[PDB]
Amino acid sequence: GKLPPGPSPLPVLGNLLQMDRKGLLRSFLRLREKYGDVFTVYLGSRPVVVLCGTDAIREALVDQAEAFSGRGKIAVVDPIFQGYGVIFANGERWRALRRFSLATMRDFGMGKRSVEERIQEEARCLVEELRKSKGALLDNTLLFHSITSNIICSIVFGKRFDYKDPVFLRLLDLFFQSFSLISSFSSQVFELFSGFLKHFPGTHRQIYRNLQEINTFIGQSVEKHRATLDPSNPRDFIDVYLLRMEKDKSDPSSEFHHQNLILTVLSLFFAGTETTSTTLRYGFLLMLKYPHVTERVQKEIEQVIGSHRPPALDDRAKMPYTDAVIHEIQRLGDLIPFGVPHTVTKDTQFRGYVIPKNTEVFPVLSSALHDPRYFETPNTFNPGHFLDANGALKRNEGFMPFSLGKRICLGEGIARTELFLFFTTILQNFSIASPVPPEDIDLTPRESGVGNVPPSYQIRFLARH
Ligand code: HEM
Repeated sequence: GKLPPGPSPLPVLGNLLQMDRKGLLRSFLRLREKYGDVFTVYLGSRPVVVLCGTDAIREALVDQAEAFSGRGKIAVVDPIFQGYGVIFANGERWRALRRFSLATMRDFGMGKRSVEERIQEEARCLVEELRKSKGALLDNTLLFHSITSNIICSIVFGKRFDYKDPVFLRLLDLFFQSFSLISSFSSQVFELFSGFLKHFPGTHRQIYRNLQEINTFIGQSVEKHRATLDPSNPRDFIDVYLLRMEKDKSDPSSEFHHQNLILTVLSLFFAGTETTSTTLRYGFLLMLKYPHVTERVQKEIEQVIGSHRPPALDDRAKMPYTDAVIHEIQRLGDLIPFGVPHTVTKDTQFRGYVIPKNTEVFPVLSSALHDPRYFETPNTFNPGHFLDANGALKRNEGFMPFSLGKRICLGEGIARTELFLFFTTILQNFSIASPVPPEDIDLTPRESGVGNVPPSYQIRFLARH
């Protein structure tokens, strides 16, 4: 068969030279109009299939769920192919270890009420920090990365850190050092400091010192966990990992398992922090721009929850307006616009084309979240996109911010619970304000017109009743 159509490739560098300063997404818009909703682009010598709009993406990821279930391969864009290989973590074992972690993640005890509990507790701690600010203008970027990372910490180590715990501050600094703590100005900051960062003396020394401290912490925590381990009551991720190790007959002193544990915990930290944090940050920017929406949410909190008690996950079912607002925030927020790449597990036939085994495939989630076939005003913030005439929450096929099919976001439940409880506990306790009138606030994704980054903004949290 033939691959889906697309712009003609240059031998060996494919379509890398033919991209626009306009931006990747707008360019994907152009190719789709020119070639349709399934097209092929060449990253160097390697073809990549691009899936646009709700229907094509669901046809692949749901209708042919297994065929499209392959995990992405980022080796693809890796320049060093004058050797090929990949230096893929010390042999067959590390393949073993990564699936050990995946299993542990997939086999790690939901304890939904215990996760809910952890998030309520974090939400309380956040409210006390916000009250202290006494309505001062602030940048909420660091706080929102703090609360989301602290949930991961509580699920991994069994308890949250204090916000100014030295080890917690090193974790947050590592986020900064790895770019998982960026703002609107960050890129001009990096640019200003480029000679420092890239020429001399770089940041590897500072990153090293952070990782050593984090590594020490984790090792000590592992020991303290092992010393009190109870198979009938796994407390957290470390316990579940230890339990699987015990079962595997694994050396308690393995360096491989120790390394593997830390890399898995870093993965969890990174996955669990940035997208959720940025969603909250964007949500409050939208709440500033639409004060009547925010008022309606506060009205619903009052009706269903009241003051007097903290929001609980069970309240969401009774708060369709608030739930719609959060859906809409995620929709317009569009945190992972190109999706996470998949590969097909075998030769795949798709709308009459053939996609060779192990070809990279991007389900462009932005093109579903903005699909006019499913949302009447894709580029306008409107909670009504998720509400019917009776005011009840409406299911929308186009709503796939966590992807779909076999490998939907493993954190989708924790993420949605954080969004619901953080948004409602904050708004129950505070009103918000900024120095910019709503009609003047600009929500366009800053950073070169593309890519990401919500505009950085100032906000006041004004304590209620
Ligand atoms: C608003 C927040 C979040 C968004 C929009 C987001 C979205 C995504 C998306 C689009 C994927 C790719 C699924 C695919 O391969 O098709 C995914 C992967 C995943 N997410 Fe999230 N996510 C968020 C929150 C979280 C959180 C809180 C965690 C918690 C640790 C997390 C963990 C992961 C995991 C482990 C994967 C890999 C799943 C698989 O390959 O097996 N995510 N997520």
